[PDB]
Amino acid sequence: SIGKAFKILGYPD
Amino acid sequence: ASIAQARKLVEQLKMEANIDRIKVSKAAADLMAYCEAHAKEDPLLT
Amino acid sequence: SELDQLRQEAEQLKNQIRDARKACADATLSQITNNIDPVGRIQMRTRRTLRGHLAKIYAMHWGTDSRLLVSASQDGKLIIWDSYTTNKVHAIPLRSSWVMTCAYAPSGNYVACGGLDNICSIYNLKTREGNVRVSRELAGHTGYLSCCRFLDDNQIVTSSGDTTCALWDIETGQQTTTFTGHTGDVMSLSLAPDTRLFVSGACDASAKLWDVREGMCRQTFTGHESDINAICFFPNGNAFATGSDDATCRLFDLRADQELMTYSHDNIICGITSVSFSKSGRLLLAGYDDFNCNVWDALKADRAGVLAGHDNRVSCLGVTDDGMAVATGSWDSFLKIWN
Repeated sequence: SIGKAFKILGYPD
Repeated sequence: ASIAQARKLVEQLKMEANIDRIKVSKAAADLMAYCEAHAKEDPLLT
Repeated sequence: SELDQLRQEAEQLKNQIRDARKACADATLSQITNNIDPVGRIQMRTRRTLRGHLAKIYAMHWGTDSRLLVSASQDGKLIIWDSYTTNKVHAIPLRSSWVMTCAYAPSGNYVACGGLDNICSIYNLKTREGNVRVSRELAGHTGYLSCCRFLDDNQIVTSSGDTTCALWDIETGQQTTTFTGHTGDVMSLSLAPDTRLFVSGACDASAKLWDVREGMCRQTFTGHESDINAICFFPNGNAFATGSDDATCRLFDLRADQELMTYSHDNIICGITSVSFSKSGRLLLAGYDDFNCNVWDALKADRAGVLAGHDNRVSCLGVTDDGMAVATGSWDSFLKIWN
């Protein structure tokens, strides 16, 4: 869930 | 049990199923209509 | 079996819906549009470059005056740029760095932003003091804020990782309406030009049309094979585009209740970050994970051009009210104004 946002914010894996 | 969403699903699926649909041909017609009728104001073209 | 009944009625209703849509597919969009002179070739150049963010930019939203625009960046800044001079108007300090979206109010008096802080923050840039201060914070969402948009200076709609959208009365801070139905994080929102409806996009690979008045999900549009990150209405409020990680954009028509075109190429496998239509809706621009943005012929479904300049991903992009320009926010910390 929050990972999707981390993906967008620019974070590996 | 989880019938809570099973009922939500169908109630919603019935809700969307009961609608009038314009033939794609007309929809495409209206889309082009808007484009051509507004091209004169799209500086990325006119 | 009470459950098995619903599990089947749901399936049959699905076929019925599927039959309704097929019956309307009497002609293809390409079939009626093959008699439209192609756009040909579009070579838009960077006419201006906004330089001031120290980290990657996440979002951006043009103002009604088609001149100013806000952009939120990883540098914890929310800047209001004057696209004409490249000068900055304001530069609000964000209490967070994980900002996902930012919006400009039509009156140009306010701007908003949100993120993993699960809160939509409204700032006043037309203060009678001359100093921007958080006029209101809209706590309520139980998930991250992915998008927010001003209906006007009193109401704003926001989509969240909690899989719901909400309308807010900025003054009271109340949540006047909650839009539920999606089964995946809602990534985007776009208001119909008439402000009475709005389309949303979620990780459930579907888009939903909503009635702002009754808070009902009037229609659901299936199609995509993965997360839809970008949603955007067609200039006439009877259609809209999408942008999923399935590396395709799709235009759906409300009234025909189905997809009319897929904007893809076996040569493009990157996902879409954002999408927007030209003023006449003839052109459909889209940002990908790559360094470029594609300019599509909305009706002929052919790529008519490219916007190549950013050194990193293009995360956000939009077109002015007058349709005069296009702006793009990149991870390279820059914003380029095209035309």
